Amino acid sequence: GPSVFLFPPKPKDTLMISRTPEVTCVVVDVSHEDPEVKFNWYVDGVEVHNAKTKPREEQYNSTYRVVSVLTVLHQDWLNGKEYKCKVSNKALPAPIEKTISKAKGQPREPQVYTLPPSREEMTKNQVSLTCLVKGFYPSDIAVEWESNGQPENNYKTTPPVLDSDGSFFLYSKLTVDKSRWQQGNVFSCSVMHEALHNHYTQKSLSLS
Amino acid sequence: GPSVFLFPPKPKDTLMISRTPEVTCVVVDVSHEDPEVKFNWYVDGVEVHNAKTKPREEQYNSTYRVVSVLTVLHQDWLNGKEYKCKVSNKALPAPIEKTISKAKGQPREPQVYTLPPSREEMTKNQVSLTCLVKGFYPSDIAVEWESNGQPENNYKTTPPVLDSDGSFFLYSKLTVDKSRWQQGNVFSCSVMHEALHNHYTQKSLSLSP
Ligand SMILES: *[C@@H]1O[C@H](CO[C@@H]2O[C@@H](C)[C@@H](O)[C@@H](O)[C@@H]2O)[C@@H](O[C@@H]2O[C@H](CO)[C@@H](O[C@@H]3O[C@H](CO[C@H]4O[C@H](CO)[C@@H](O)[C@H](O)[C@@H]4O[C@@H]4O[C@H](CO)[C@@H](O)[C@H](O)[C@H]4NC(C)=O)[C@@H](O)[C@H](O[C@H]4O[C@H](CO)[C@@H](O)[C@H](O)[C@@H]4O[C@@H]4O[C@H](CO)[C@@H](O)[C@H](O)[C@H]4NC(C)=O)[C@@H]3O)[C@H](O)[C@H]2NC(C)=O)[C@H](O)[C@H]1NC(C)=O
Ligand SMILES: *[C@@H]1O[C@H](CO[C@@H]2O[C@@H](C)[C@@H](O)[C@@H](O)[C@@H]2O)[C@@H](O[C@@H]2O[C@H](CO)[C@@H](O[C@@H]3O[C@H](CO[C@H]4O[C@H](CO)[C@@H](O)[C@H](O)[C@@H]4O[C@@H]4O[C@H](CO)[C@@H](O)[C@H](O)[C@H]4NC(C)=O)[C@@H](O)[C@H](O[C@H]4O[C@H](CO)[C@@H](O)[C@H](O)[C@@H]4O[C@@H]4O[C@H](CO)[C@@H](O)[C@H](O)[C@H]4NC(C)=O)[C@@H]3O)[C@H](O)[C@H]2NC(C)=O)[C@H](O)[C@H]1NC(C)=O
Repeated sequence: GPSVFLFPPKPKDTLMISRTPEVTCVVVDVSHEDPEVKFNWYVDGVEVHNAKTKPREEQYNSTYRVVSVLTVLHQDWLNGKEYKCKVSNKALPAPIEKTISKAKGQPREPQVYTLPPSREEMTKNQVSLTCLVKGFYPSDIAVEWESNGQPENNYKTTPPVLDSDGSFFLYSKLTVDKSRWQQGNVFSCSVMHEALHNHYTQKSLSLS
Repeated sequence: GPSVFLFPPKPKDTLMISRTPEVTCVVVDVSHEDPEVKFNWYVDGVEVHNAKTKPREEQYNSTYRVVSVLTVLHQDWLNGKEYKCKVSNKALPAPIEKTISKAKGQPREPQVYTLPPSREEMTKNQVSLTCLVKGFYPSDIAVEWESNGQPENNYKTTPPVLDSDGSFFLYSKLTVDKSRWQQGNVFSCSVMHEALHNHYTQKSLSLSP
């Protein structure tokens, strides 16, 4: 029989009013003989009807892939509402259901410190700009880097890591060439989390 | 039938001459019909005989679970020598064999920087010391913090995360009382990795005015 997976919205989507968060429901390993699937979508247990269903698309292993997309309201997602995808296929007796929701737990505000490169690193032609984000709950978060209004490029972020006090931290690392840093250019770490004011904060860092 | 699980040594003990790395081979799901099982260790395809096998200890489901440990040579594990465990029970036609080895790939030596806590943070009870370890391959590594000889309690470490050049990096965060930091206590981040000189390096951090 098939398998079904249910993806949450992109954190930034739910956290920013201008964007548009969606819950996604994809079923894989569907037949060729009876390959027609029926979605049923439920919010806090009451069925809903605005879901957009894509028509099935075959993959290389010749199994189809069918996804349904549900727009959610920001406040509903952040207020804990359960979304439940219920998928029916006639190569299944009992239809299978999955439910997702926002990470449960009491929200805690992240502290955001920017840390300049180690003096020892100034021997290389790349330096590391560090953004420490700690003390946040739940784990759903978004961290970006930018400079003079524009998305900075060479960066990479660690997964959230459970801290000793039950909360979460992460580090994000931006690699820039030494010259830019030494010039005096200003870089900024932008964080997006439900426990921040406006769901958004920014901390800047430049050579002094 | 029965089952077999093969545990690598733990990085730090392959990496320290003075410590003792061991490959362990545990068999579970014994039969009570035939509870006798015998090992044969092959280092890179050659039978080995300095293996130790602790006796047969029965667990609550009524199965037995027995394990052989094999002390390995550091240089052998680190030189990519295959380690094969061949376990036989008359509750299974063909005997069962499993093999593991350290992860393959060109080693790359990490760089180790220590980052003092933000000034923004100095308005707190606890501050954060940061250890950046980047450029290392493969990912098997150990990071530890210490102060005046003894280890440190309050620290966590990120999983290695793949960087854009194919190497790995991570961060270790140590949280200490602002008061200890401000007295001028010195804190060390020590790293163990096979591409380091002597498998070990250390960077220290302490207050600067
Ligand atoms: C035929 O091929 C198709 C097509 O797949 C494609 O083709 C093949 C040949 C290869 O090239 C594939 O690499 C390629 O994807 C096969 O379809 C695939 O089937 C497998 C397994 O059936 C699925 O694996 C699952 O992957 C997802 C995570 O995948 C996301 O991220 C991937 C990044 O690598 C990306 O490739 C995926 O598309 C998907 O991306 C998301 O996309 C959505 C919508 O497009 C988007 O909103 C998001 O932005 C994006 N998200 C991310 C993060 O990128 C995941 O669902 C699965 O993980 C579960 O299962 C694992 C088994 O335990 C486990 O590791 C996980 O923890 C998790 O386990 C479950 O977790 C929770 C609790 O934590 C719980 O609900 C469950 O109980 C628990 N356990 C189980 C058993 O479920 C899994 O890793 C592929 O995603 C899928 N392909 C696509 C495109 O989705 C098909 O299988 C082949 N047919 C056969 C074999 O017959
Ligand atoms: C009856 O009971 C006994 C035990 O008795 C007790 O009584 C009953 C009532 C219950 O309460 C029991 O829970 C209880 O323990 C059962 O014995 C158990 O059997 C199961 C399955 O047969 C084993 O599960 C496997 O676990 C290991 C990983 O285990 C390590 O980590 C655990 C941490 O939670 C820990 O419990 C283990 O002891 C072990 O710890 C290691 O210890 C060594 C030496 O002591 C030490 O060096 C290490 O430091 C330490 N390591 C760690 C990490 O802590 C693992 O082998 C299995 O995972 C495989 O399978 C999963 C499914 O895919 C997958 O998630 C994994 O990735 C992995 O998958 C395999 O991986 C590779 C490829 O990546 C490859 O080899 C395989 O192809 C691949 N796939 C498969 C399918 O294997 C699995 O999770 C228990 O370990 C074992 N108990 C003990 C104590 O070992 C017995 O099963 C019961 N009988 C029944 C149910 O009939």
